[PDB]
Amino acid sequence: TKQITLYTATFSPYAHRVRIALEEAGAEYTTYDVDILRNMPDWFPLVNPLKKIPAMTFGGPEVPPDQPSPESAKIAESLAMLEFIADLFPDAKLLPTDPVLRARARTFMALYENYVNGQFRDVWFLGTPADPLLQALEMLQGALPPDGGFAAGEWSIADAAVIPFLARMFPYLEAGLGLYSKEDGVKMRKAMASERFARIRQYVRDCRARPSFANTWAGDAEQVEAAKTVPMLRVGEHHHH
Amino acid sequence: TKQITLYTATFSPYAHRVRIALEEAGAEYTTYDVDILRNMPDWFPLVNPLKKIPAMTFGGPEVPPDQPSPESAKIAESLAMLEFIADLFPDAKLLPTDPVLRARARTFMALYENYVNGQFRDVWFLGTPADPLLQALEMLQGALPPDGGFAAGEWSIADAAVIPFLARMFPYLEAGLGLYSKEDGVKMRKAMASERFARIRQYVRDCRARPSFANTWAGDAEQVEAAKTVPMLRVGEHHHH
Ligand SMILES: [Ca+2]
Repeated sequence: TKQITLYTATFSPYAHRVRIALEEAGAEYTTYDVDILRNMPDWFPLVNPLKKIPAMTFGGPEVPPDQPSPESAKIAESLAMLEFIADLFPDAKLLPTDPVLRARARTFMALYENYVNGQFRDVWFLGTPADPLLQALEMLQGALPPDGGFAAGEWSIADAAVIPFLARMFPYLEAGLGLYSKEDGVKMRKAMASERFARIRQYVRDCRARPSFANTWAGDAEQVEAAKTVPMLRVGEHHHH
Repeated sequence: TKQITLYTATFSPYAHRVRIALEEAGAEYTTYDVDILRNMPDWFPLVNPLKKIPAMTFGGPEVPPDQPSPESAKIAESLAMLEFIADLFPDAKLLPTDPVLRARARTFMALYENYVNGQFRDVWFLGTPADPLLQALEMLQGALPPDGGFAAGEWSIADAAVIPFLARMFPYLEAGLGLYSKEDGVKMRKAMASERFARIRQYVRDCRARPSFANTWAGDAEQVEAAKTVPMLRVGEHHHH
């Protein structure tokens, strides 16, 4: 019964994770867009002292999101929010019940975090070499069940953690968004279209097919336009090695 | 009834995390040291194809750890192992039951992963300036309950995740181990002894006083000697300005 408010921005893959999980939970919740990169509201540190999106408030009196209550719980960090939503809505089965399968989900989220996420960030924002990213993606692909299905078999929060980033990759590459070189843009587009990456393309289609994705995605072109407003994606700059 | 084997190494704070949680769970488990730095056994990629410590096997037939069975579950990534141990031993209450308190635990583990660990890595491996690390530690300190307790109040896996790194900081600094300069080492030692960091000192004391730490720690001098064998810590080497 207690209220959930998610502070969000369309470009943000980290906020996207949490919208997906809230959709999969069937939760009642409010979203509130925050111009975190160009015009942070003076009240925003009251909901997240770290000054990042996403931010979540939970409980307290029902108030407008730009008048946050000191009485709500302030929850930070998108992966903490995913686990919290699974904890709040156990009947939605956002994690498996089997401990080994639950560990597959947690392992997949840690493999993404520790090997892949930083490569996406370095390739896109610093234009570092794309090969290490493709290697990390091949490793992540190898953790998926071979025959189809999601990270832990049934859909879980592990798939909410990863799909925002993989789903952005394809249309960002098609639009030439990111500070990597033309040569590495071609390399990545060819790789991600190659038989080497058939399994992760099926994973992306399977995640995107779910209502939780359709209902939290502005569309490929609209997401590209949102991403173009991110300052660290300077138009017209590329790094070469 | 299903067996647990943890592949470990004394120097490793990531492996230490999991040993602490296994102690707190009251689990029956085997540990097996692997010279992952210098002499990785040919069979080790069968338990962890990422070729890192820690590695875990679960279930399957009881076999010598250097003859791993294809029938055991192979679990990778220390934080996934922590959540797995919590799932396997619910009567041990390694997480709170309340969703908001559980979220404090998950948020603290993500704050450490996303803000603090990388700063420890930069300072210790590259000798980058200490100030950003001290800043990140003050942030993490701020997430603790100011008047006392562990990250989520009661002890949880969040404290298993973080104490290996905080507990190494003090004796590594007093040994001058790491690529930072003597000037930054003095600065860090003074900062961590000052009233600014009194709360995090209390936290380190409180975690170290638990049997789970005593039983998984070789002693400060012994741990320093094991750390001197780590190639990335470059014993005898320091970068300046
Ligand atoms: Ca595989």
